[PDB]
Amino acid sequence: GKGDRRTRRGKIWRGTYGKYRPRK
Amino acid sequence: MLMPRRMKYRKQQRGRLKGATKGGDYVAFGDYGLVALEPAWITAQQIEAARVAMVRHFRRGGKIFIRIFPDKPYTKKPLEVRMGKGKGNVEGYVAVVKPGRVMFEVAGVTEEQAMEALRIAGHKLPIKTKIVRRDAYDEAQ
Amino acid sequence: ARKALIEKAKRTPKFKVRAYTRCVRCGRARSVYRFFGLCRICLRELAHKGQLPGVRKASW
Amino acid sequence: ARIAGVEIPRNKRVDVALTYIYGIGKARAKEALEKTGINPATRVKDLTEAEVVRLREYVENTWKLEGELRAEVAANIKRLMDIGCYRGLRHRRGLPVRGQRTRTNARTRKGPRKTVAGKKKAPR
RNA sequence: UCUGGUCAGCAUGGCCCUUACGGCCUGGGCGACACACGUGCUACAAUGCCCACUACAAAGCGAUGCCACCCGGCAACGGGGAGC
RNA sequence: CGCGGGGUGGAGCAGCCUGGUAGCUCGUCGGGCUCAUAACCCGAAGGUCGUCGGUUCAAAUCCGGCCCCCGCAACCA
RNA sequence: AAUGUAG
Repeated sequence: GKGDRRTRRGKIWRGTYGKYRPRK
Repeated sequence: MLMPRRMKYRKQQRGRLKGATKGGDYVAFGDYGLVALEPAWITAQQIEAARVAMVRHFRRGGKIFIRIFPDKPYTKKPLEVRMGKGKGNVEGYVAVVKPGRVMFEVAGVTEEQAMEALRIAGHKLPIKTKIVRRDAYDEAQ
Repeated sequence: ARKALIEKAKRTPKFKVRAYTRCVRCGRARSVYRFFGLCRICLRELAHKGQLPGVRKASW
Repeated sequence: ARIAGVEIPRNKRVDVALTYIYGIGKARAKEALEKTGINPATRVKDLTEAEVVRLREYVENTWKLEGELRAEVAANIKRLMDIGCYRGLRHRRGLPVRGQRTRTNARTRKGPRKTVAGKKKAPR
């Protein structure tokens, strides 16, 4: 959830991007 | 004070004193002995007293070897009581001593100090004593 | 340690990281708006004297 | 279905089953399924004896893996008993090694609360 | 009203330090940890969780700045580079 | 000396005639309630069973030995 | 359903 840094919502809540949240 | 750590039995019969010493009759350790000239029970308090005097004399000096050990219990009924009603309570302990037993022994000392020390001790003992050397006490081959 | 501080903040020697902000009226270092250059007290006190152009009491 | 030593998944979709290995998570899983070319929606229940060997080939050979992976990290924590780095301690006192607030939490590295206290204030 | 808070934002009566209670710097500390309390965040799951596709906001903010868009990289980010 | 009783968490008492589970009340600690302190509520901690042996597979318990504390008896003369 | 140190 809102802290699983390996996820959609994990990056969202943190406000950063990576593999698990592709930058555009 | 000076007693066994355990005994098989707490009280024991008085018995007797046939002559001789059986053993413990020759020197073996130190270079001067105090020997018994009469049988007796010697009490721990006497042994100790003598021993202390020995040391006190050649204060903290040589070595001492106490060759009798009070294993025998010494009973005594309460004061003022009449006869019967079992054996008495144990008051102390004795060492059975018989003529020619080498009770003490000393090492690392002058003959003068030794001679004297022992004499002194002989006084604390309730029997007659003699001083000894290291003669034909060498039971070897 | 006030005065010597406000004077050390003036000059920009040594490693640009250290070039921190410092209130202009007040000796202040914490809670200074880069825009005004002023402490949050400093600010609010001037505001009230009109001495800040176009700067008004908000109300929405 | 005993790929890694004491480890055996079954009757679950293989994709996450492989998670049930120390040294294997969602990543090293998917990575291996394309390379073995097997549908992960399929269960450990059902597959060729060839599929099985094909999978254990790729995995056990590539990386490691319970046992000597587990045994490896330990020797690294062990080596921080050199002359004794900062990360060496914290391992020595079982405290957070990664720069944190001990004053409050840390309970994950510290076994539940040893309340133990007897502090005083005014009687008279 | 609370001899409420603030002399440590600043001001200020007095007291006190004036090769130091001033001043310069390196390094540390303020981040310590057997514990306890406050304000909080994330959860314990199926009215859920995950992955692919697709919509509808407002209020702000931006030049030794926000970065379109291309390219390297799993990605953080790093090269190029249009507009402001 | 002569008999008989006791010794267990910090206090006061169970458990021992009927070996295998140390229980209870108060108190202590941590958290609640109060502006605060009692009272009350929640949850914990704490005993080498005076002591050394013996029996038993196993001893607070059964068996002795020493160390303490309390109770009775000491009459006919 | 007790209590609240001196000035």
